[PDB]
Amino acid sequence: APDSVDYRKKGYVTPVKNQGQCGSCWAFSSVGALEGQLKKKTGKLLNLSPQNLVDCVSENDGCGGGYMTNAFQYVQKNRGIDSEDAYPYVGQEESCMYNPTGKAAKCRGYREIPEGNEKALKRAVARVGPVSVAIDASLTSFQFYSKGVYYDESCNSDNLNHAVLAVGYGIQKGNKHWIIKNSWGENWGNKGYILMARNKNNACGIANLASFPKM
Ligand SMILES: *[C@@](=O)([N][N]C(=O)[C]([C][C]([C])[C])[N]C(=O)O[C]C1=[C][C]=[C][C]=[C]1)C1=[C]SC([C]([C][C]([C])[C])[N]C(=O)O[C]C2=[C][C]=[C][C]=[C]2)=N1
Repeated sequence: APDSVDYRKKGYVTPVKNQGQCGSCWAFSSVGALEGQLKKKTGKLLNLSPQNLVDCVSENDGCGGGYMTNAFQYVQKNRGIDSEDAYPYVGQEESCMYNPTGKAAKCRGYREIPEGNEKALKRAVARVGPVSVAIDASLTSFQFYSKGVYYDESCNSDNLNHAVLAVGYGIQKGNKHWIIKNSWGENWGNKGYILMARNKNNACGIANLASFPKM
């Protein structure tokens, strides 16, 4: 696999979104994974509906947390997911209002990456596209990230509290990393992004819960 790849430069990633005061991290992370696959298979790049997921996946808790896999399976069974336009983001749980007329994509299941395996995670990013991952983002260092390849020895790999999206990987001054897309707005980190340490004993549980939709 390439020693470096940036899906943002491939046109696989939509603009940075902002979840606001709702624990919809999982939804945004799932939508991001679906978005990349939609781009790869059809060549079209549009914003999907995280709100569709927040309101409709009964296995997740909406603004109270959830898992990407549940969101993916929901999309398989539901046979689709609305476009951002047909189901805009409001940042609050409400009744499932899925509109079939607005369906912009669907998926046929998902695949999980071997837990703890970063090598497995890299190979997937290289040949599949962006991958939904869960990390520990509870540290003040993280919240205040701004430059360089992020790392903090206090980061717990067993405290997976924020689902994010892995849009690539590379190396910055002899420092391998993952190109991470966040949903805390464009004014957070580096344009809503963060470079996190790669191949450094699973920094923040980066490879503990990685998965991706299949189309
Ligand atoms: C995230 O939205 N919520 N966490 C989860 O969904 C977790 C982790 C991943 C997704 C697996 N899921 C989980 O635990 O599984 C099911 C479950 C749920 C509950 C209990 C047990 C099990 C998340 C991360 S950060 C965040 C906040 C919300 C908060 C109201 C403040 N959003 C936020 O900070 O956004 C705005 C913002 C913008 C700029 C700067 C700072 C903040 N929610």
